[PDB]
Amino acid sequence: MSKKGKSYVKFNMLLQKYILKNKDMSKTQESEKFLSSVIQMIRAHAEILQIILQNEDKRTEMLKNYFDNNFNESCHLGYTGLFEDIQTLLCLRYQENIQDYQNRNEIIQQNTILTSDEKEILIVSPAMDAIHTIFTALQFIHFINYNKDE
Amino acid sequence: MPKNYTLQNASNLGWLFYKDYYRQEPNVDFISTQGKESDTTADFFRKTNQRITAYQLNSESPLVAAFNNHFGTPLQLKTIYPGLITGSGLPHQTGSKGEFKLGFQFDYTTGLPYIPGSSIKGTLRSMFPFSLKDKGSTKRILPEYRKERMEYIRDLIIEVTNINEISDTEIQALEYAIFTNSTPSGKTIEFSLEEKDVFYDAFVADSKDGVMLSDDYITPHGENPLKDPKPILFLKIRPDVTINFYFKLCTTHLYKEKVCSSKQIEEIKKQNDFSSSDYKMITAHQKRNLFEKILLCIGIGAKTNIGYGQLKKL
Amino acid sequence: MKISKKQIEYAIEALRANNIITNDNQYPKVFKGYISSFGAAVIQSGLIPAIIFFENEDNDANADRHKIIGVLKDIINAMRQQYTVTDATILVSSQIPANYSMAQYIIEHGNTDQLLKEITEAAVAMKLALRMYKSE
Amino acid sequence: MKISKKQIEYAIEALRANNIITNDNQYPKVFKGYISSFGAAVIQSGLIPAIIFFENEDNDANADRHKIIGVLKDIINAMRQQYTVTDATILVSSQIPANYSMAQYIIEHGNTDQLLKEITEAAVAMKLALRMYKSE
Amino acid sequence: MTTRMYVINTLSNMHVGSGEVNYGVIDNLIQRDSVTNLPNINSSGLKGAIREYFKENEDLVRELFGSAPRDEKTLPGKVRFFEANLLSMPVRSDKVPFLMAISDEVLQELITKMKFFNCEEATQYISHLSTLLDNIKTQAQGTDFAYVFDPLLQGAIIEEVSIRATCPSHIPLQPSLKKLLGDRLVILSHKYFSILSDDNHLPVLSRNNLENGQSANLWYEQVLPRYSRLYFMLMDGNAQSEYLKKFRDTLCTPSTIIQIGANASIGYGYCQISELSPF
Amino acid sequence: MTTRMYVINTLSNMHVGSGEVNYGVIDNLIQRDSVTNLPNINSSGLKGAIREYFKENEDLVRELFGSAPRDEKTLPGKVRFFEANLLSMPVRSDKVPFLMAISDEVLQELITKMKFFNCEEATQYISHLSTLLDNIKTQAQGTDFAYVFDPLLQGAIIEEVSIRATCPSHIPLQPSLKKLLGDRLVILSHKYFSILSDDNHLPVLSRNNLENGQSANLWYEQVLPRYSRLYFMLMDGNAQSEYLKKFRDTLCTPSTIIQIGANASIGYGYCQISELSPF
Repeated sequence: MSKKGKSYVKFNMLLQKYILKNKDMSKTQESEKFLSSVIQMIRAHAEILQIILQNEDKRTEMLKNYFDNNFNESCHLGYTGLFEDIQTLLCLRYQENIQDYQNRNEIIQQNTILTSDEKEILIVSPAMDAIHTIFTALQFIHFINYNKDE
Repeated sequence: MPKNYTLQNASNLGWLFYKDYYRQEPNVDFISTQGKESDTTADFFRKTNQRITAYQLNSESPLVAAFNNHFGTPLQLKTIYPGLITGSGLPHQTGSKGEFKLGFQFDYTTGLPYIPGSSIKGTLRSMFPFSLKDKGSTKRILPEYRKERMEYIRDLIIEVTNINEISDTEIQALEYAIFTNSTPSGKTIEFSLEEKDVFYDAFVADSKDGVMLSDDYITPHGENPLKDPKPILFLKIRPDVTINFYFKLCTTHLYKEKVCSSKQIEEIKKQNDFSSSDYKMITAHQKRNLFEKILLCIGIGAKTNIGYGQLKKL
Repeated sequence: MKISKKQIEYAIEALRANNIITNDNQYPKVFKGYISSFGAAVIQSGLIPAIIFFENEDNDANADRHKIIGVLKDIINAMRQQYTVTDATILVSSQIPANYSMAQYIIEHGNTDQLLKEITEAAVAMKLALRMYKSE
Repeated sequence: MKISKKQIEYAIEALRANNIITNDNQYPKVFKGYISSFGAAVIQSGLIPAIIFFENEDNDANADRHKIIGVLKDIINAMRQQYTVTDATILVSSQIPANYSMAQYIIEHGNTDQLLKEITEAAVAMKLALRMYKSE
Repeated sequence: MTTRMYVINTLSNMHVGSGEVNYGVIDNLIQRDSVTNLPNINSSGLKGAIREYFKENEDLVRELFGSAPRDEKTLPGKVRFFEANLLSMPVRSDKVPFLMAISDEVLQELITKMKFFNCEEATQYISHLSTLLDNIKTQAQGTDFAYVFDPLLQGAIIEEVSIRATCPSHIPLQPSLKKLLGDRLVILSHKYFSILSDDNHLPVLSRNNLENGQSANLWYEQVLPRYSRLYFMLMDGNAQSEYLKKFRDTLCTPSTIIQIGANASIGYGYCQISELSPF
Repeated sequence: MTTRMYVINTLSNMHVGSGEVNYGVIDNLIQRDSVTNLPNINSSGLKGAIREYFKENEDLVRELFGSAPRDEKTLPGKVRFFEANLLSMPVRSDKVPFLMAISDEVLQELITKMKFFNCEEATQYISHLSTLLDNIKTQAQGTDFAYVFDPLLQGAIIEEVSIRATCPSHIPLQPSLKKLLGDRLVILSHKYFSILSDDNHLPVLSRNNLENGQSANLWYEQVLPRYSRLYFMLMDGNAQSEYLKKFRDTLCTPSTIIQIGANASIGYGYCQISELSPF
C-alpha cells in the first residue's frame, strides 16, 4: 500500500473501526461467520469486481449495488457499514494503482529483453491488487477477531 | 332425459350442448351446403334442444346445498321475463337449421348453467370509476367515464353506508382495495387472509315450477325493409329462476384517503391523533348491499341493453 | 409439444399464400383471436364441430374466418409432403384435395387421432408465425 | 459453462444501450424474472418458439420483453465482431442485421447450435450484468 | 416418521399455472407432473397455500414451516410437504352429470407410493387396492376398458362416444375405497385416461378484457375440473406434538377451505383437505 | 475390505445443487458427472445424508463416518463412500405412463466399474450384462436403437426423442437384471440418452416468492425425475463388524427413507437404498 495517499488513511480507520478492543465471550461468533462469508464472496467474485472497477464513471454505484445484491441483511452485530468503507478503500486503491502501475506495465510488456517469467513477475494488475489488499485487510480483521485459532 | 336435474339421473347440460349437440349420427348432414337446411338436420337439432330445455332444479337440490355449504350464505336473486344470457361469444354456430346459434356458460363438472366469478367481478367493476385502463387508446373517453361513474358510485356508497361524504380519492382507494386489493399505484397493502374480496361463481338454484333453460328468438330485420328477416335462436335462463350469488367480502377501513388493514387501524385508533372524521369503514354487509344494488340496477350477462339478464330481489 | 423450424416456415408460406400476411408484412388484428378461438372450440366441441364452425362463411359479420382453415390445410399438406417412409402413423396416401371440405375429409378418414395431432401442431405453428409479424 | 469478462462488458454496454437501466441506475424488477423465464422457455418449448414469443410487442406482452431480445442481439453481435476467423474451430461468424429480427434470422439460417450456445452465454452474461444494478 | 396421506377435494376450478414456458393452442396451461404428465400441484405451491392459511398463528408457522423470508433468524421447516398428484377427475356423461375417473396406472402409482412411504392406514388400503387392480386386469385381459361398479351406469358415454362403460359384476368396490376414490367411479385403461386428461380434453374457461363494452383481450384458460381429487404425503419430521395436533385438526376440519393456485379473487382453486380414513 | 454396490431408488424429485460453478439459463442446476455429464450425486452429499440419518446413533457415526467437525479428537472415517452415478431415468411414452431408460454406454460403465471394484455379487452380473450388451450390439449393428423387452411395450413412443421402441425377441432380460435396471426398460443409443438427460430436456420447476400476493423473486430449478435409479459403491475398509452389520441392516430396511439434496421440506430428494441382490 502507498502511504502518500488517502488509501492508507482509509486502511487505518477501517482497521480501527472493526478491531475488537475487548475479547468477545460468545461461543458462537455470528459476526465472524458473516466476516468469513464476506471474505469468501470477495475472493470468489474477484473477476466481476475487476469488471466493475475497470468502468470509469459509474463504478462507485455499481460497486454499491453489487454488494447490495450479493449480500442480504449484511449487518448482524459488530460490523456496521463495513461495505461502504470497503468500497471506498477499494476505489482509492484502484485509483492509486492506476497512477502507479499502468504505464509501468505497458512499458514492461513492450521490452523485448525481458523474458515472459520476469515480465509476469514484474507486472502488477491494478484491480487485482486492490481486491487483494481488501482481502488481506479482511483476513487481518478476521484473524484478530476470531477466537478460534488455525 | 327426465326432469329434476340430479346427480343420479341427468345428462351433463354442457356436454349435451357442446359435444353431443354435433354428434355424427347416421343419415344426418350438417357439413354440406344442402344438408344444413335439410329437414333431417332440423329435426336432429330440435330433438337435442328439447332434451336440453326439459330439466328442472329442485330448491332442495343436494348440488346447491353443497354449494351453500362450501361458499357460504347465498345472495338469492330471480330473473325477469327476457331471461339471462351469458357466454354468448362461445362458438356454437354451424349455419344449420334449428340450432342454437349463441354459446352458453355451463359448469364443466356439474353442468348447471352458471355465471363465472370473473363475469360478476367485471360487471361490478364496470360501474366503478377506475375500471378503464389509462393506456392511450382510452385517453379521450377516460375523463367522462370516470366522472359519471364516480357520481353514480358516490350516490350508491352514501345510500348504502353511514358515510356522509366521500371524496374521489377515497372512492379510488375503495375500488382498488375491493377489486385489486392494493393501492392505486399497485403497492400491496398488508392484508390478512380473511381480508380479501372473493367473487365466487353464481349458480342456478331454483326453477320453481318450470324448466331452467328456454329458447328465445332475436329476429334482426334487415337494413332493406323488403327482404325477409333472419331469425336467431339461442338458449336463455328462464324467467323466475333463482340465481345464487356467492361472495366472500371483508370490512374496508379508510383512514386519510388510504386503505389500511385491521391491525393498522387497530394501532391507528389508539394513537392520540385519531380523527374520527378521517376514518371511514364499510362492513361486509354494506359492501354486499352495494353489490346487490349494482346488480339490480344494471344486471348481468349479455344483451343487457335490451333487457336480458335483469335481476329482481327474491 | 415442440414445434420445428420447418413447421413455422410452412405456416409462414401458408399465411402468405392464403393472403393473410400482406406484401408489407402485416396481418389483420382479429386473426390471432380466430386462432385462439379455434383452439378453444377444438377443446370444447371436438375437432369436427370446430372445423364446421370455422368453415362456415355465412357469418358475414366478423372478418373472413374461412382463411384459417385454408392455412391449416396448407400446413397439413406441407407437413405430409415430408413424412418419412415408415407408413405406421403416416396415412399420407396423398395430400388433402384443395376443393375438399376439411370436415368431410375428417369424416371419411376415421384417423381422428393423427388428424387431431397435426391440426393442433399446425394451429400452434400458425399462432407462432402470426406472433412473428405485426398487428394493426 | 464459463463466461468471459468480455461478454459481461458487452452485456453492460448492451443493457445501457438498449434502454433498460434508467439514468438513475435502476432497472425495473420484472427484467430478472424475464431473463429467467426466457431461459426456462428455451428449455421447455425450444429456441425458436421462445424467441418468437419474447420478441413480439404488438399486444400487451409487458411492452418491455422485446428489450431482452434486443440485448441478446447486441451481445451476440459483439461476440461475433471478435473470434471471427479462428479457422481451427467450428463456428460461423457474421453480423446479424439490425433490420432482421432474431426470430427471422434463426428461421432463415440459424443452424440452431452455434445460436443455442450464443443465446445461453448471452443470457448468463445478462444475469451477471444485471447483478450490478438495483431494482426499482 | 409418521407419514400420512391427505386428499385434496377441489370445491371449485383449479388453475396452477406453469407460466408462459409452454405454448399450446390455449394461452394458459396448468402444471403437469414431469413423469406421468398428469395434472399436479407442486409441493412448493401446496406449502405456500397452507402457510398462507396458517400465517395468523406465528408459533405454529415458525415451528412447522420455518422462518418467513426476510427474517433475521433463518429457521428450517420441520414438516415435509410432498407433491399433490391427481387421484380422480370428473368426466362428463349422459347417464349422470359427471363420473369420477381413475386409471389403472394411477392406481398402481398410488399402491407403489403407499408401499414406499408407509402411510398411516396403508395396510388394508394396499391389500384391497391390489385386489381390485388384479381383478380389473383379469377382466380386461390386455384391452381398453371402462369399468363401472354401479349396474345403472351401463352403456354410459365417458366424455366421448368411443369410450363406453361396461360393468363386471363380480369385481367388488369396498365402501372405504369408494369414499377415498369418489362416487360413480369409472376405472379406465391408460389410453382412455390419457385421452381424457390431455391438453385437448381438459376444460377451458374463457376470459375477456373489456374497455367500455368493447373487447380488448380474449384468452382462454386451462383449468382442472371442480370436485377433482388429489393426494399428497405429509411427514411429521420430529416436530412438536401440540403444534402438529393443531395443524392436523385445523387442516381436517370440514369448515377449513384452502386456496391453491391462481385467480383467487374470482373463485379459482378452493379445496378441502381430508385425512386418509381407516379402512 | 468388502465392496458392495447399492442402488438409490428416488421416491420424489432430486435437486443436488452444482452451486454456481456451472452457469446456465436455469438459475439452479443439478450435479452432473465430470466425465460423462450424466446426473450424479457427489459422495460428500451421500455421506452427509446418511450421517444425518444416523445422527441418533453416536457410536455408529463415530466408528463408521468419523468425528464431528467441532470435536477436538480427530477420528478418520472407516467406511468409504463413492459417487452415485445415474443408472436409469424415466422417459415419457404413450403406451405406458413412463419407461425406464438406460443406454449402452451406461451399461458398459456399470460393467467396467464392477470389474474394477469387485462388488460382492459382481461376477454373475458382469457375465449377464456382457451377454446383454453383445446381443444388443449384434442386433443394432451400428445404428441408433431403442429396444424394449416386453412384447406389450412394442411401438412405444419416446416423446422427447420421437422414436418408436422395437422389441428384439431373441434378447432375453433376466429377472434379476429387471430388478436392477427397473421395470419397463428401454435401452437406447448414447445420443438418444444424452438428449433425454440433456439440460434442454430435464424437468424444470418454477418457484415464486409472493410478497402479499405479488411476485418478489422468481427462479427455476432443475430436478432429477422421480423414480430415477442411481448406483454407488461402498467400501467397508477396516471397520468393526457389528457396526457394519447394523448399518447395512438399517440402510437396506424398506422403512428407511433418506433425504439427499436440497429443498428437503418440500419433499425433494427422498430415496430408498437397496443392495445388489444375488443373481
